[PDB]
Amino acid sequence: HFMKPYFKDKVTGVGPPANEDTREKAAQGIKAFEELLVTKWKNWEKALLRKSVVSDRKEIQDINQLPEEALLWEKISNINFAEEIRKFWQNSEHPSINKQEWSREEEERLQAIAAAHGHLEWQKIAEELGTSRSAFQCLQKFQQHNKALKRKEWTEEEDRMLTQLVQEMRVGSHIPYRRIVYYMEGRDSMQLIYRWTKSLDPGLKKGYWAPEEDAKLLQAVAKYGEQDWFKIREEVPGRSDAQCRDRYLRRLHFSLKKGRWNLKEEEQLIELIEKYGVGHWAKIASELPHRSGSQCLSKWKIMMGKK
Amino acid sequence: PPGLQTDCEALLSRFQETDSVRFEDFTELWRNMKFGTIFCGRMRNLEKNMFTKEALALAWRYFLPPYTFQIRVGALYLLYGLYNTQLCQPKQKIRVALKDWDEVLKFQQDLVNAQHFDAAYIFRKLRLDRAFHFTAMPKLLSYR
Amino acid sequence: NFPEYELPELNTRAFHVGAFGELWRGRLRGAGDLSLREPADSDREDAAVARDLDCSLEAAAELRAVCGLDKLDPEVIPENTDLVTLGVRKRFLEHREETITIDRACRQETFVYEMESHAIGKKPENSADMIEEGELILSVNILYPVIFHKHKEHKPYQTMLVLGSQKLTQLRDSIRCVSDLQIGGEFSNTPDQISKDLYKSAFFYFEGTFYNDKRYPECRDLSRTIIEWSESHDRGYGKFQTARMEDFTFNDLCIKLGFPYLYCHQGDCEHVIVITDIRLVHHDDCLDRTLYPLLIKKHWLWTRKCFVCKMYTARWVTNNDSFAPEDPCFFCDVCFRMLHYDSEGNKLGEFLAYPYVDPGTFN
DNA sequence: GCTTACCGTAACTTGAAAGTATTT
DNA sequence: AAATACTTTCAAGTTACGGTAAGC
Ligand SMILES: [Zn+2]
Ligand SMILES: [Zn+2]
Repeated sequence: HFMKPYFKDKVTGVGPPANEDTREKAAQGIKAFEELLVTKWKNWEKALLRKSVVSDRKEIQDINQLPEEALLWEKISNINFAEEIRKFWQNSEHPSINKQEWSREEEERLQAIAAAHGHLEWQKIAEELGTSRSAFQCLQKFQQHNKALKRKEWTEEEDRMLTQLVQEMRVGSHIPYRRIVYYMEGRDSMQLIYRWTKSLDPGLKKGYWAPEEDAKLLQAVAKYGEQDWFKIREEVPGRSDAQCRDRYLRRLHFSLKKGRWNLKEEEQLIELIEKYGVGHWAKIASELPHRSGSQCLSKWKIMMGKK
Repeated sequence: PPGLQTDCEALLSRFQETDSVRFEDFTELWRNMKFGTIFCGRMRNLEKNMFTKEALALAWRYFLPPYTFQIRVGALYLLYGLYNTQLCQPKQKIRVALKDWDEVLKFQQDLVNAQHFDAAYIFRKLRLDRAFHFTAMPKLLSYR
Repeated sequence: NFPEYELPELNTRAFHVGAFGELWRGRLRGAGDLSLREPADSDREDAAVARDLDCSLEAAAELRAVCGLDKLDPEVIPENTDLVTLGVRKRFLEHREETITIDRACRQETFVYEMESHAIGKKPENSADMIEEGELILSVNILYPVIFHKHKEHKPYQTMLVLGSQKLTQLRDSIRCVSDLQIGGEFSNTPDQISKDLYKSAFFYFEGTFYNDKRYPECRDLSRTIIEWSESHDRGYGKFQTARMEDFTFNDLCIKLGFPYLYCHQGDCEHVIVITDIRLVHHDDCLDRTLYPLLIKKHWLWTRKCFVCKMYTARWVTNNDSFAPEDPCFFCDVCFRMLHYDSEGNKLGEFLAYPYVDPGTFN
């Protein structure tokens, strides 16, 4: 009622005429808030669009026995119901817009040809490879499949940038990571969450574990029973969730034999790799009575080394 | 606020019945029903603050003149207890308007006037320990 | 100037704010019970009550004894019976612990709490910057303009606390809107390359009178059009008046509690202001002057990602483009230059591209 | 030869804000 | 057509893995 415009004539509600700064600003090129949101079209809208297009698009006989295949602007759009139809239908375009499920064989051709063509003129490649698509869809697939847009490696120079941003944009405990990723080059929210929470924090402690820390960790685990490590992290003085989980599970457990191998455990490990698989170690360790997940992988590598 | 007014009216009636008001006698009910455990529900911070402010506002509402002379003193005791046992770091505070203050002071001086110094000293201590927010109106206002 | 209800439960009759503040200070400060100082004691306080309350000393001693505070397992719900609240809380906690694996402070709850309570109890590093003892505190509500579809049903708002002795312009400066950072020219055949602070001219509307900003020479006046139109022939809004904004402070502003006043800045962008709950300064709130105004509430708006990557945030918006399926399609800086340029601007001629400073990242 | 912290991503998860199919 | 619902998304995290570059 009182939102926009605030001043509306009681009888009519037109609102005051345009300002001077308003007309100048619109003439410059700046866009309002309402110009960047557009309503989406429901299913019935698409059905009506298609049937109107079909109806619009001996000869007396030709009219009436027309098959639905062969046939398949302001007049329609205004009187029946206005340039999105000129784009929606031309880009929905039942006859020739078929973004079918991408079979695996087309992906290799798309990637190789995109790399060899210089990653340019996407209309040209989308017309060269003859893939029944558009230029946009090829680029979307190439970007979703791309393996060169991220970094996945933390250097010295970008840790400092992360620290500066998270120290100038931290209100209380609230840390907005997405605004940082906007200010942080070539990253995303997941990697910043990982880095700050696990490694880059000034508060956290990085070093060896003393027996007193071990005793406190054992008491905390016996309190909580090997679940909810984010709660357990509180008892241990400053160690992170990942440190506590990894240390307790794969280093400190009550019964996990460690040290040099023998012949019999080698027997079981080799057979079990040849049976449950070679690429996964969780199950391989799960059946092995003593050794853990990491130890089986290390031992297999040492086997390969010996060979 | 899951039905506070039920417990509030229960305690206020159980103390109305006596007609022998004194802080020796209200604290007996406060410990016999142990109303001081109402703030030990293992709650977070936001719910803690909201619950405390709702309880204090309700007790204040019950303090005002349009009640009897018996409810008002019990509600004053309830204000004292709730403000004193709330578990908050920046303790939430009761909300006094402007149209109330003159009559509140009149009631206080009338209560001091006749040898009833218990509630008198209670109110004086509440005022002296800077427990109030002096606002134009009791509740926040906005169209919707 | 007693502030009472005009409408039944929602509105307050107008009142000169300064008179209200002076009325409180005169009515209450005479006893010395509002001060901004953080804190044989027994018998001395006993003499104090025996002299102020004016009861014989015996009764004062008896009361200072029997009142006390002790007469009236921390976070555990006991078996206590006659507490409906405890029963309900216990049931909810049990149902919560049996139906959740990972329970902690969610992002929204911690956001709102750590936003509202992140300055209380602060003290001025300087000593000459501390707030006075009797100055007021006003809470204002500033509604967002509509940015998404849903804001048309449950429109959001932002809240900030403004003192009673500082001018209007110190709130005009601190109202954060994205429409002070829009730069979008038209970059189509020039991919590489002042802001919307070239022209800055705004105004308030409080109880009929317009407050304009004529500090620096610009297209300063903005309330002339409404004065021209809405009252010469309409005969519907009485009479308005002008007064330069940088001349008045908040005490002079005769207002009402809970009414939608106006704030129009940068042409036609309009925010609806709903002032509520003015009070006196306590000794707990952040005692300072260079932090006010400060905001204690905000909205966690979403962010727009590029239509192709769906991994970065949008930086360029293209209108009337022959590639994309939708008309206002947004892009990052990689998709744009990788799809729209063949080592040269405007691969296809019918193509408009503008920079796009999204609100979700600037709020 | 072995062990020991560190490293980094895939996939779940809690829940308000925002979409949107249906109601009289 | 106002009002009501259900199901999407967004953005903090949290957990379970796969390896690394070290140590004696
Ligand atoms: Zn604005
Ligand atoms: Zn992109």
